[PDB]
Amino acid sequence: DMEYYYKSLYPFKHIFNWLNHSPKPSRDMINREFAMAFYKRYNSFNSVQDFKAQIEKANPDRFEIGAIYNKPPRERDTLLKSELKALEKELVFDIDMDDYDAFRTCCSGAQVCSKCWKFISLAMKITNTALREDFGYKDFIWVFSGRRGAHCWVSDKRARALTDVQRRNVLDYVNVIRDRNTDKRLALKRPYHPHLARSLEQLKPFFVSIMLEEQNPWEDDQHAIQTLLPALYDKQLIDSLKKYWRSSKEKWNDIDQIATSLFKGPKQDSHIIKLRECKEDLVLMTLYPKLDVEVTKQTIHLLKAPFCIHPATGNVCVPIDESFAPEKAPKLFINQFQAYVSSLLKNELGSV
Amino acid sequence: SSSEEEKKLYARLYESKLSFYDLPPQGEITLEQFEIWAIDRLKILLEIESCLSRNKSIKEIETIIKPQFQKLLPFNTESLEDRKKDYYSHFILRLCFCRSKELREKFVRAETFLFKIRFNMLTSTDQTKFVQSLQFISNEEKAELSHQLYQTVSASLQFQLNLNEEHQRKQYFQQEKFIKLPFENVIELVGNRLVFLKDGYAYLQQLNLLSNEFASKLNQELIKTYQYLPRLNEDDRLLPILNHLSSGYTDEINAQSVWSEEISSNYPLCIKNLMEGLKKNHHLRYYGRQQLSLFLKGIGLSADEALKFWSEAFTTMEKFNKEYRYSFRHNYGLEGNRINYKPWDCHTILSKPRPGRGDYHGCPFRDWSHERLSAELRSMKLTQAQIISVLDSCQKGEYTIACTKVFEMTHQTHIAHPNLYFERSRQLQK
Ligand code: SF4
Repeated sequence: DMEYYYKSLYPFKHIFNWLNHSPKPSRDMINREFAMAFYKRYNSFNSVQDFKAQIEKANPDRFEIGAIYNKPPRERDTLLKSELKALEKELVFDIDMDDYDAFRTCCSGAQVCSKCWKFISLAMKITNTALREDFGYKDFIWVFSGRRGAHCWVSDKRARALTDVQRRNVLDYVNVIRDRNTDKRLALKRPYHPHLARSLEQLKPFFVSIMLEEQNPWEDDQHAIQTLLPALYDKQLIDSLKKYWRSSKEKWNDIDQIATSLFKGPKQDSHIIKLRECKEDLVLMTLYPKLDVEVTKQTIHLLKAPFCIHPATGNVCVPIDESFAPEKAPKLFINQFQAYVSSLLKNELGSV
Repeated sequence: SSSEEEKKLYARLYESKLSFYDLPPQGEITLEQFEIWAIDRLKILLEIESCLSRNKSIKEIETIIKPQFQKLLPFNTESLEDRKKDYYSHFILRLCFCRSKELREKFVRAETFLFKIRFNMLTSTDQTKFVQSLQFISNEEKAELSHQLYQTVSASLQFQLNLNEEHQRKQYFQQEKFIKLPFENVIELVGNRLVFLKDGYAYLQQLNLLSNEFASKLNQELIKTYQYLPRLNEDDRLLPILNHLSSGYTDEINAQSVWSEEISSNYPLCIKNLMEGLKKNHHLRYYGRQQLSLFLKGIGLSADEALKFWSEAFTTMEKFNKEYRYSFRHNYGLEGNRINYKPWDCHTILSKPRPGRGDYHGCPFRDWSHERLSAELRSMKLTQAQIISVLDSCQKGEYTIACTKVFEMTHQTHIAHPNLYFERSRQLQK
């Protein structure tokens, strides 16, 4: 199956053109590191024919894209370990369904569907908004991870030349939800940063529709106690709500009703402001993108190449559009990749 | 070059009260002024380094160094001589500290911190003038992004400028100008999110960017000066001075807590005597004053808190500022040769002259009568056998042994320092 996939179906020419950033072969592909999972690292290819032939001969389950080096990775055995220095690589983001499992009830374990894909889609929307309006990036594409995740590949030349410090700073700017535990209040800094306020504003309309109706994770009283209650700030309010405890909507309104009943006097304004802040924090915890921090920090990190086959499900890691769903991924898009690669090439020529 | 040309070039060089030190100075100065100015700037820089190594706050640092500005290298003066002092001192230290990478790092760190201070006492109008002298955004572009910029900088204004009221923050934001720069040069602010970031550009927290640029330019100029130094190795006059200057480099306790029982319970007998005499007489004599001040310095009382405590214990401010403020600051080593005086140990205390009437310093185990000491022990609930033991220790001249005994009964055994007594007593509660 993998032999036939790499022989006839895998788009080698298009991946080569995307990675080389030039129609003619250059050092962007000759010096680019390739790792093959069967774990053999430091492979490189001089042409589309060499790429296709080596992939067909080795027959790996998947292979991963590395950074651009000063010298070919295939000749590393003839070079000192300090001689191979990383120059450029596309800025990459990794998002998975694992960190949202405490907030979904349609699927259990490693299963995914279009209902729980809304978390991933909102993550893409927020990340794209950040990269476009804030970082000004234009040539970025989102690729299905194969089972339940999405990979972002920012091919902007400025993004490609970023150092590890710049990549870490970018990730810290984007990765607002640093602590993924659901048993503790986020207590995000106030006032909100414009990026954070904008992200909350975009995530607010979908919050009710997903969480309180479609997922309904807090309908279970124990689940509510474990996740929804710790998002609050007042111990008396938490105890009163626990004693009183309904679908997620009823509990959400009970929070406001009990807070109004408990907090009275001149100090009620501070309490309602704090409750609203906690509710926004919980909305962000439920809906904000939860990136994989490791893959983005360093230029030398290796990420799974596009159009790879997932070993467990057979889904091909296709690029993701606005209407993509996990079910739409075919089992063992090219034109969309053609459009993206062509736009990247014209932008590269414009930058030149 | 003539005097008029020199004055014009200088007025062009210091159109702002601060300078980036770009063009080397032009003129002739004597070896006297060379050495003196280099020593002055090195003294200020060594003081900044000593403050850094103690992790002092920024505010405390400018409080210590403002008089050193008024004394050694006065700033914010229209005198050309002082400005030339600053310029030539900076370039002389540039010459001196460029030999090794460690020296370059230390020099650029201290100089950038000095730049931070100097920009701090400069006024907002003067800060704007210096910054104008890195592209500032137009008024329309600020108005378009006013909401987002205000949201970004509100917390920074509140926490740095102490503008707690929202109206003051809004008024400051209205007059505040911004600079359009890319995030690659402002990554350190981007990570902390102190700058609004749009379309790959960061809208400036300007002091951090200015200081980073100062550090980079200063390091580059230091490297270039190290390259050019072998040509200047031919002169006999400067080389010994450069070598000499290079080798020259090489609160829980507050004014009210020391009065409380919690802290006073850890005092030794002598410090209790000093404290009580202070309370009764609202004044202490020289040896007692120095003893108590040095003990308080040893236990961690700050210079400002020491000044407040000493002023409030002496229940006019004119005579205080005239006669005791300098002594109480000099005990901390802030003037003169700046001696961070070590607190007196029991040998130093016992080497002082014996106290008389009205004198409270010394050691109670030596200067008090056995009756008064015994009564003070009964006040500490000490039994008669213990009292006899400490009196036997005192009668032999082993006052430190008696104090150690008192510590053990009231609470590496031997204690020969009141500060050691206090530290061990605090440890027993920790
Ligand atoms: S032995 Fe030392 S610490 Fe104890 S009372 Fe005498 S001088 Fe003070």
